[PDB]
Amino acid sequence: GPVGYGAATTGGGNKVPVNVATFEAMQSAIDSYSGSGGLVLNYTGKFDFGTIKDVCAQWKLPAKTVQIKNKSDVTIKGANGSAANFGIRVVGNAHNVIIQNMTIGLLQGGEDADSISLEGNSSGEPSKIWVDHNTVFASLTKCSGAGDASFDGGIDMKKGVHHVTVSYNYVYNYQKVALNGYSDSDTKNSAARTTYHHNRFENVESRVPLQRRGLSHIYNNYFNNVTTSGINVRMGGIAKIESNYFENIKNPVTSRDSSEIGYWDLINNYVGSGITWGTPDGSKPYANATNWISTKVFPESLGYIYTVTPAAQVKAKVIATAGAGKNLAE
Repeated sequence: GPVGYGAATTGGGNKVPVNVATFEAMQSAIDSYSGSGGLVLNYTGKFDFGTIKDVCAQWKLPAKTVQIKNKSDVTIKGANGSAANFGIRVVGNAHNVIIQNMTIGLLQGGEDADSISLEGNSSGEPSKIWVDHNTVFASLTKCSGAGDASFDGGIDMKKGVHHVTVSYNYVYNYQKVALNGYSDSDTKNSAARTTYHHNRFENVESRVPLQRRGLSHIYNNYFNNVTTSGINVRMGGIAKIESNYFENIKNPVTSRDSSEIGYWDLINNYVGSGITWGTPDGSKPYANATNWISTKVFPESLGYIYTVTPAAQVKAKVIATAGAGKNLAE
């Protein structure tokens, strides 16, 4: 099962899976569901990404997104070899959700092209969410006319989604990997408690993650070819950054672009070759972990048991286990 802040997550448990071949069938099954007690959706669709001939056609088309809204006790799992050209939102008073083994790529909608998005609102905030062994990709291409938004977020949460494990995911060819707190005014995000572990982040730009407020544990992740910034801790947030493998990454551990800085507790990180650093434009305060020195001690017990892969073994371990179609290997 899940390790970390989302450890209690069971999703739809042992309920007999409902096979769903399209995002419409998936949505219909969610809509018919009573909202609690358990629902397991086995997604069997096999989207052919070769059908997308132009990676800049996507942003101007409307988003295709499945919604779990105010419903609990749900597993969404991709069958092996399954592929989705739609995204998933979990919104409001929605709890105990597993999203697993999904391959999600090249989504329509641009700024609206959410891959996996977890969202608090006036009705409540999601909790006990396990985002595990998914493969999420797009393009680094900046399309003509698109603004900064040819695609959008990879694995995102905001407005005080709490108690979440984001584990063994593979996110590549992706500009904005992981949002955690949508703006400096997202005060509900002080509640966020997120464990990011054993994720593969390769050929990506930034937000790996972007953390605003709350507490995080970012351990045993492999970072390679991250071109703008990596872990960006902001607005008083504190990240415990433990036994990750970093290589070919600019600004691996930083705080920038918020009105107030965030902090890190660094230990046992493998720092490989190709680390670069840069200074942000603007007058907002910033910090670069140039010497890998902690700026705050993690202020409380993590309240869970976890086992650490030796940092030097992380690259190989994560390459071996991260993403969809891996039999959920750990």
